[PDB]
Amino acid sequence: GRLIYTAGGYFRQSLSYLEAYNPSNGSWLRLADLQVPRSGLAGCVVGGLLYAVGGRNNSPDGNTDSSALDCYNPMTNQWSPCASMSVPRNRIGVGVIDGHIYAVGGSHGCIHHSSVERYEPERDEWHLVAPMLTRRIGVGVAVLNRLLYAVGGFDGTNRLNSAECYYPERNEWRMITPMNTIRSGAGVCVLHNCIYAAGGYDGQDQLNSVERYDVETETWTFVAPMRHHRSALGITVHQGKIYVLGGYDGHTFLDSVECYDPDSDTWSEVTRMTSGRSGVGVAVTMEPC
Ligand SMILES: CN(Cc1cc([C@H](CC(=O)O)c2ccc3c(c2)nnn3C)ccc1Cl)S(C)(=O)=O
Ligand SMILES: [Cl-]
Repeated sequence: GRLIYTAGGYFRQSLSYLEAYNPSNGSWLRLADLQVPRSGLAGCVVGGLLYAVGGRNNSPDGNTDSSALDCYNPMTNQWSPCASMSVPRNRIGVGVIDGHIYAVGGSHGCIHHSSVERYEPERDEWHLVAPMLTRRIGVGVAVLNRLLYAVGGFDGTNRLNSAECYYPERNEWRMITPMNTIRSGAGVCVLHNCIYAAGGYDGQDQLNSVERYDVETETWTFVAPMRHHRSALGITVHQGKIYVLGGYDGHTFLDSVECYDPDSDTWSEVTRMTSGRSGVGVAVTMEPC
């Protein structure tokens, strides 16, 4: 559509913010709060509805992992509950294929999920599909050529450089070439024929490095690093440019929004979020009201 939507996130506690950024004019709008605060969620769009998926409410009244799927209609500026997932999934990744949402990995307490389930908007129903070969939380997910990729994350013991691909018509996961960098809570998206993995956490440092996987060559190649180190960033694509939003640099919960131009191989500062935050869900759709 036209706007980059950021939903939820974390600063001191989980957040309920929904705000939309307009690349055309640099403006931010605050829209209807989520019904429940959540960090570690993912955002996606299907048929002009924005979806907030999974996460956890980290609050002083207690911490609760979320199995929620909530539906935002930009036409009405209202959130409605949609069907809940089979399980809570904090630090989730999601991908859309053929109008269906795949919820991938994430955690529930000390449970690190390998499980994957698929939502059908037409039926408001989730169904489990084949689990990943690896347990992954903080998992990056992208879709390219109607195949679903799960990239990096944390399996309960180790942060991962591994990645795998789901073939829907085979209901089967297979490993792909591992990344050159261990990344948990990277931003993962697709641009042209490539899966990008930006930033993340390796268990010691937050990362500025960025690498991309070419499905034709099966190789990962580093591109220019981001201006900021960041883990638990939000990421999206708007008109052939990658945007990264917020995250944590080991010192600050960033308000920084950076954009990548693949033609010049450069990252630039674009705007600041209205306040610093990590673990947001991000997606692109039409302007509201
Ligand atoms: C920080 N957020 C939660 C979160 C954590 C991690 C990972 C998990 C892991 O590798 O164990 C993580 C853990 C600790 C980190 C880290 C990343 N970066 N710095 N530090 C100290 C990945 C994604 C998300 Cl969304 S949130 C609460 O904002 O949603
Ligand atoms: Cl968390």
